[PDB]
Amino acid sequence: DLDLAKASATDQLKKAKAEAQVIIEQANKRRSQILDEAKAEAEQERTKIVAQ
Amino acid sequence: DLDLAKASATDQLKKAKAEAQVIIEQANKRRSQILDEAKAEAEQERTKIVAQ
Amino acid sequence: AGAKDIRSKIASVQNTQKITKAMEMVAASKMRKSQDRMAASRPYAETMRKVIGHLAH
Amino acid sequence: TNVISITDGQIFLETNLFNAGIRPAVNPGISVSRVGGAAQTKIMKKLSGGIRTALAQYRELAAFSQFASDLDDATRKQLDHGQKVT
Amino acid sequence: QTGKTALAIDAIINQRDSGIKAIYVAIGQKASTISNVVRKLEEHGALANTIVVVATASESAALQYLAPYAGAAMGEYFRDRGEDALIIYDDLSKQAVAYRQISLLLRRPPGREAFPGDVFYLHSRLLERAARVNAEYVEAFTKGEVKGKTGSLTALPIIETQAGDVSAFVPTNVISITDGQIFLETNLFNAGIRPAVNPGISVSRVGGAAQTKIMKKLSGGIRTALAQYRELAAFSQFASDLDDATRKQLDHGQKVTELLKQKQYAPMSVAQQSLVLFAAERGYLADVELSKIGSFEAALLAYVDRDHAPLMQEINQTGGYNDEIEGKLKGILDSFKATQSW
Amino acid sequence: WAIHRAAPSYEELSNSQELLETGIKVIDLMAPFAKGGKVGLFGGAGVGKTVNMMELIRNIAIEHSGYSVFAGVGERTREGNDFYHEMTDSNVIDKVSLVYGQMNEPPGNRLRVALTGLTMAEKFRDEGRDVLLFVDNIYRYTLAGTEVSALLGRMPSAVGYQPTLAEEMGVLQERITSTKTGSITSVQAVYVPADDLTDPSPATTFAHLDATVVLSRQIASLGIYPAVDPLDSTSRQLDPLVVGQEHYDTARGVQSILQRYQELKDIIAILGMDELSEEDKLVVARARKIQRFLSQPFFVAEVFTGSPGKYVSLKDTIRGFKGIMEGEYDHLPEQAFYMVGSIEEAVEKAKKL
Amino acid sequence: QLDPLVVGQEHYDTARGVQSILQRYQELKDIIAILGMDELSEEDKLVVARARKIQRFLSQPFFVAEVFTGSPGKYVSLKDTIRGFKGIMEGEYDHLPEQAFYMVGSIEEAVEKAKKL
Ligand SMILES: Nc1ncnc2c1ncn2[C@@H]1O[C@H](COP(=O)(O)OP(=O)(O)OP(=O)(O)O)[C@@H](O)[C@H]1O
Ligand SMILES: Nc1ncnc2c1ncn2[C@@H]1O[C@H](COP(=O)(O)OP(=O)(O)O)[C@@H](O)[C@H]1O
Ligand SMILES: [Mg+2]
Repeated sequence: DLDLAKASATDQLKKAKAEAQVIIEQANKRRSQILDEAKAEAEQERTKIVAQ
Repeated sequence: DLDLAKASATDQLKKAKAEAQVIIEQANKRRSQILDEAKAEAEQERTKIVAQ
Repeated sequence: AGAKDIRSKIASVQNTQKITKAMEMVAASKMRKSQDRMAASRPYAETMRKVIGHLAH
Repeated sequence: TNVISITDGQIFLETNLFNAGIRPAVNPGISVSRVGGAAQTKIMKKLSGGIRTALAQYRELAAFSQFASDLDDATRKQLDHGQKVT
Repeated sequence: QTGKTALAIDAIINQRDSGIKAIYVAIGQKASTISNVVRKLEEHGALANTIVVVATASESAALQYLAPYAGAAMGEYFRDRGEDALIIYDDLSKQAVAYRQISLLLRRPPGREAFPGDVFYLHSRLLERAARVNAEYVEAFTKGEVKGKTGSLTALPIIETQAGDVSAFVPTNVISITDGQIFLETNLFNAGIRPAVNPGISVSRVGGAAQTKIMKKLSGGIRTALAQYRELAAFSQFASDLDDATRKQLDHGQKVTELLKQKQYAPMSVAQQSLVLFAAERGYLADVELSKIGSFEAALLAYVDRDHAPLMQEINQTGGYNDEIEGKLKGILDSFKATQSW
Repeated sequence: WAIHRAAPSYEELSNSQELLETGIKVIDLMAPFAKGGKVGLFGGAGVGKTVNMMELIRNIAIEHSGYSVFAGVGERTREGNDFYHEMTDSNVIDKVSLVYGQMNEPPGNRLRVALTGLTMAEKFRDEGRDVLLFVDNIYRYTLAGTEVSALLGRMPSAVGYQPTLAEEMGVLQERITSTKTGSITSVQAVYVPADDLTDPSPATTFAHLDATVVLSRQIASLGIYPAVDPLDSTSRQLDPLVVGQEHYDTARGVQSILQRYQELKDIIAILGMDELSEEDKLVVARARKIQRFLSQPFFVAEVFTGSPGKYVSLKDTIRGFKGIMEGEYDHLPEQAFYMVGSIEEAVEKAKKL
Repeated sequence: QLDPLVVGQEHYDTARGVQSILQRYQELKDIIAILGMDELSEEDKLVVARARKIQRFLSQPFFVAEVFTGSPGKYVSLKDTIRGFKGIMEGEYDHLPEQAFYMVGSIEEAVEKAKKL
């Protein structure tokens, strides 16, 4: 009984660890995106201040 | 031993489904740490660029 | 030492390097032929072990 | 090196080729004409294209010559042609 | 194109808050590059603490030859008043070429590689002014207006060398004038190991006397372990003879080099550096993958920035290494390794 | 105007670091030009040097509003004649000025021709344009300065060069910059004596070059045009801090794929394709698609290919190589990418190929 | 001063033995560079192993280098060094690893360091 049971239960733990990297990968992606946005606004703000 | 083993296989099958979730839970927390530190560094950087 | 003999050494080592590249290519091809000759040696021993197994065991 | 800067090409004559009995000792791949096919007549322009590639392939497979070529075929045909044009 | 300038301006920028005045002398450089450097100094706010001296590649050779001597004369003002200053000479090889031009236009008989023999005397009298002076000199110079302080001028000359040849004339002249060298290798730089410092050649004759106690203790033999790891890797490429301790020596060296690379314009304080060195040599990078090393530090320096901040403020103030501080560091690395993820 | 001037002063230089959008996929990806930079063309004749020069002249005249100046320093009169005919029979001649110093002229002529070209480009800059200056060999400027210095009897230096070598190079190269009104970009052919990169002429020149384009006989043998080599061509504009992280990552990516492919192509040569894993076969496939997609048809090349020429914006090259690297477009064949244009044109080629 | 009459035969003979081995190792470096060590003769491998041990045993910690090495310094008497080199050349230490000879004052310290690996 532990045959199908251990294989299918351990496989889903391997999946959950793989998916844990997926979650953390997306967080670092959005951190990059958030960084671009903040930097672009800061430089745009500087552009307007200098023109004024 | 069939009744012990069928229960013990179910106990095991239960256990991996739980532990998969607590990994995925912890990963979503770690994401939330990474993104909040992304918001903090995003603001810290902007305060430099305006002084420039 | 002396640039005219150094240039002679360079040409000698360059010629040596081409020939070793040729020997690498040949050794790979001979490995292939000798591993085909290897597979053909299996069936004789495998069936002889089955006959010995039949009598012995 | 001055006159190689001035001219349109060179015919480069090698003494090891001369000693080997390649005579005239023209050394291909380091002798070249920057005018090229425009100088030739149509027939020579048509036929000479193969010789240049054939001799270059002979230079690559010259390393396999002295050490034996018994371990390859298609190359043994490319080598055989390359030596016969040489 | 090995990061010589990047390393020198990142040194300038890190003195932005350390109270050391900075001077940057650009000899024979491109004016576009010089304006971009000045704009990067201003972008980081270091510019208010620097003097910049310019002689572009377009200008007469005499202006280039006298360019570094002019820069030295400004640096000596701070030294003689008992302050500290740092001076960068952006290419002393370009000064020597300019002096060679002027010297040969005056028909002076050339020597090795066509430089005059005066070319040692040229770079000698320049660099030998970068000095530290005792308080009796500062008092006697300033007629007693400053008591008990000691001034210094710190110099980082740059030499560009052809194909990495450390045995050419002008490189060997300056190696014989300075107190050491940092040798930057293009093979490391092209492999992405940046800054591309080659141990075994690089040295500081002054020695640890320049380090803080904590940095002196935590660094120790890390230099010679890296030099040996690079030599072992050379023979290990050639044959297979792996005897476990070789395997662990290779893993440790590969993790240390992956830990020593660093980004441009991202300086890190002595508290951060001492944690990184502590984590490397107390073995904590065991169980950590090479592809995880950069993540491991970024998480660790955020962890210590978040919670155990007061120690950081202590180690940055006085670079003191105690058993109390070692215990706190041990608890921080034990808890991080056990409790956090990267 | 007089040919002799000082370079722009410190306050005149542009307070920014713009790129030039050449329109060529290999160049704009792998070796981007700073506006007002110096580029070295490190290839021998046989490889398309002049057609590449004519394509840049066309794109900067049409797709910008720039003019070009060509300075033939120490050129063979024959090649000077038939470069003029190849430009006149390709309609680019109305958008370039030609100054020729033929080798049969005394040394003083050849030295000063380089400055005559530069002063004409300075006029077009002062009108506010962005300008291309082509120097047909920078080595022949160096050697003209040596010969004149020897005639004047000054003591030689280094490997027998003039004592003023670094100054005379600096006097030329520092006038070629981006100012606040316009810019001069330069593309300079380089010859390396004895194949020696340590010789003072190469060593002095490489201090001034920003980008470096290598042209290959092998890539031409593949039929891939333009025949730029992606692994030896480089630019010091490839950093995130100036070019941004998407472009940097993409250029680093295709370099890694092409390098790995070269190693795999040696393994295939000694041991055939049976040694490759699925990962290796995917790498080899994408590398062949990337190699195909670096080809392009020029408006100058229509005489041969007959295909209409294409100008490709930098965004479209970044989209294309991002796509091929991350395994999109794996489902359409490699010959769809060859000589096509944009990646959007590659798939539309594929649909009936 | 390196004469049998001035320094005695045992010193002279040990110094010429060290030079003879180290020169022979230089003669082997070109074949080692091209082909590596496995194509050497079976006693040429022994020469290379002794020469590398001799090269490392010439190294020594200095009392003025504690600012650099940090290792304590060493003073080695003449009698003690010639005994060490003679013993390596006779091969009584041919079972220690190379690293054991690096930066050690006397042969004793090499066998002690080999106990610490
Ligand atoms: N820490 C780093 N990481 C990655 N790249 C770097 C780093 N530091 C410098 N570089 C890169 O090195 C290149 C050359 O920088 P830099 O000009 O300082 O080097 P250099 O050897 O001083 O050049 P030059 O010799 O022209 O003066 C630039 O692309 C720069 O971005
Ligand atoms: N895009 C292209 N399409 C077709 N042929 C090309 C292309 N680029 C270069 N060639 C060919 O390359 C060869 C050499 O070009 P060319 O400009 O004459 O080089 P060079 O002038 O340096 O000898 C010519 O046959 C030319 O047709
Ligand atoms: Mg620099």
